[PDB]
Amino acid sequence: VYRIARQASRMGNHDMAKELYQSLLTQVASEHFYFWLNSLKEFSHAEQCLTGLQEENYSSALSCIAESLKFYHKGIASLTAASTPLNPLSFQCEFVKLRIDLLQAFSQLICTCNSLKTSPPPAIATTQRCGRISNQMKQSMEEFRSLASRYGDLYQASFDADSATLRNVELQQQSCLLISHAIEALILDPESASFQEYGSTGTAHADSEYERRMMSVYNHVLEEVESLNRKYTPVSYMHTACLCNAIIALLKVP
Amino acid sequence: LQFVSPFAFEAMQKVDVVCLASLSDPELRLLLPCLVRMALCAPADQSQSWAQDKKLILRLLSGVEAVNSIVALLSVDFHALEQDASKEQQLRHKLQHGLTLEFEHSDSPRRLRLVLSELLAIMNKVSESNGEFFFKSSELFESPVYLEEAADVLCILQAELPSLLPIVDVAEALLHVRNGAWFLCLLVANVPDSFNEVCRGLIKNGERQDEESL
Amino acid sequence: SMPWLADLVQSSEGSLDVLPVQCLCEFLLHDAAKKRQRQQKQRQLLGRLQDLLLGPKADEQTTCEVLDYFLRRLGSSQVASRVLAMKGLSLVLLQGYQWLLRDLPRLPLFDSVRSTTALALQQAIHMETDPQTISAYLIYLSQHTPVEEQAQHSDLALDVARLVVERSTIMSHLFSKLSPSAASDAVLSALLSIFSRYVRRMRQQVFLRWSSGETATMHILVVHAMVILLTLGPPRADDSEFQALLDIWFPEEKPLPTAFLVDTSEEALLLPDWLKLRMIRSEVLRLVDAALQDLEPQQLLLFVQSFGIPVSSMSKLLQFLDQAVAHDPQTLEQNIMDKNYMAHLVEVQHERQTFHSLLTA
Repeated sequence: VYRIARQASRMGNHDMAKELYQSLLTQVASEHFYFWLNSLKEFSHAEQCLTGLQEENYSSALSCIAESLKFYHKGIASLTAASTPLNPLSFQCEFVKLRIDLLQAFSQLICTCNSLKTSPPPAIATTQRCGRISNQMKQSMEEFRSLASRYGDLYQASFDADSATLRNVELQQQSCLLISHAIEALILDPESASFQEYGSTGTAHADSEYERRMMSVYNHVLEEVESLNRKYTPVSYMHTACLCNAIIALLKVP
Repeated sequence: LQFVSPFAFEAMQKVDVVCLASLSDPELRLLLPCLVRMALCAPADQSQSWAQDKKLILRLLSGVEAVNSIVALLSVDFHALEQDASKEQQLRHKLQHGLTLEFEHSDSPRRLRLVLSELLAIMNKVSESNGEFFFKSSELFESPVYLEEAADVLCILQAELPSLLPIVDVAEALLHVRNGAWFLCLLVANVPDSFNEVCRGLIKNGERQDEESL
Repeated sequence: SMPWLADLVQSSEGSLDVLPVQCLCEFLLHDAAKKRQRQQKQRQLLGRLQDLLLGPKADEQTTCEVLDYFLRRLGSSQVASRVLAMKGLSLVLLQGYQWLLRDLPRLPLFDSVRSTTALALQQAIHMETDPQTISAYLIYLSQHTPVEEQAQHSDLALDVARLVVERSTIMSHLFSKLSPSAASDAVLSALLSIFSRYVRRMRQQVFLRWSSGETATMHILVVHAMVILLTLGPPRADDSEFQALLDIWFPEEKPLPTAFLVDTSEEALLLPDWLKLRMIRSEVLRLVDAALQDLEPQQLLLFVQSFGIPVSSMSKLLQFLDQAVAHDPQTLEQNIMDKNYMAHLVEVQHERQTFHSLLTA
């Protein structure tokens, strides 16, 4: 049942992972193995919460993101308790921590997209960036670029993983670059983009189904970015809707 | 001292009108100034959905006459206020009536002037103290009868002046003043994108080891 | 005068009493092994003051000096000074304010010092910030104002008028519609009784003339205060006085008492735009019907743009705006600066016509 549970966690069926992790949690005869299984249970719970999404619905996005963060934080507390001097679990804690940081970057981004509907156009003083939303999405640049750098640092510091784990880390880093480019092409200086994705967007190796769905999401978001390039006002609401749909598309693929 | 309900702060997070509609009167009055800036301002959003969403926002805005009062708060020329605040800023770097008495017997612009001046005083006293949790007995914040329009005008200057009132600085500054955790509650309630970076700021610029300090 | 007193009294152990009585009350207000001796001396001083006010040795001079000192310490701008004067007056003599209502009238020399206390509390009404303290002060004034003096009663009426007008936040808190208290109802009834007895005295600056022929040289702020008290509605305890004032100043099918200027002899507007807006805000139908007459289209747009108004008031304002459209449409159209905004505003007034038809065109 432990092998079945970890196979389900590998593929993406996190509900059966939840149930078998419950079964393991009642079981087992040591401290840190118990904490490890509790952490895996909490991760499966947050990932089922992430599977419970609906397209073009930002309310459910905020709700399910908050549930995913709280279950991941119970899980990362369990992982920190599970760490041992003999087996210093370092990949797991960093991967979970950067996953938490990615979902909070997504949460700040989605509520920042909500801020245009929750604040003025700027102020009575402003009448080429006007409003607090420009500073907020500049902070989004800082957070997402730092997060991509931290994904790169996790990639470089492992050296002991296989091709699939490294490629998954590359998928997460490419998601961070995707959101960063999508924002800095829509709102923050459209003028010097001038690219329209002059590289290949097809004929991939596709070594896993998760890779293929990640690449399809990446290509769709880049298509939306190319189409919505320099037609509309710099703030816009098609821009915020594009970010919202991008975040939903990233969080749909589990 | 009544703190805003968590459901109201979610409804501000959720940016939906149907949960704002099913909300009690003092909660609406406490959440007001953001909502009236959402109502009487140029449309930041141009969507056809935000049309009837804004229509329903202004639909529930009636009641509480003090709305009109803070409409006066959004009725002044603000450029003179920001030049005056900047001139006071370089002045600091180089009143016959009491605080409550001047606070009541006044119109909007000099109320704005006094509140921005004392925010400048609390901010540069933070810059002067450098670590020690200093005590200031600013009367208009102790002021148990006059608190809600003070939170209103704090929200107004917070949503007017983006650069001259930075978020984390004003947040810690009103942490140092008297009983204004509810002031910070209002300041993070009115602008929904404030809670996580105010959490960041309060985590850095404080004590490290001993929570038993003042 | 707090900190130098604090570091002078505490540094002078041998002079805790001092022969003048004013210094005795000063040290009592400062006080409000060593701590036990200080408490015993404070108790002895309290007993001496109680003998000097309620005992057989109570003369007029010492009582007047003590209470005048307490009242002049109440007048200090700092709230802590008024708190200390509160503590001293409560220790020597609305459960927390029962000394002013019950213990103070039991004094043997109550008349002259009661008039002095009434004048001092009228001066404190200029400055007090606590609503319940102002409520107790108004109750004591309504129960113990010297009615015989015309100048003192007119000063009382003017002070209550200034309290209502310039400190409307205090009465707004005291007339919170969420929690209507019985003490607030009693305070409203007391203020209505004060205005009613002022009017009963006078009827038996602006020149006001009634439809019955009576004349007045009053202050317009008193009129503002009493018409705001009229908008507060009938009190739950008493109803005859409120209906009497409503019938006198807003009589049924009769013209209103007109206003006039004392100095330059001109007609003055008794109901300004903000006052008429608050009349429309009121739930009394007679006040709204009185405010309906003589409304400009610009004033109509100003009144409609406001919020917090009852539903039937928007309805009748909508038919009055339709009547204004039917009278002069071109001037009202020229007063329109954004057709979409007022068209939408009228659409809001609908579900809470001719004017909307003009706006859509």
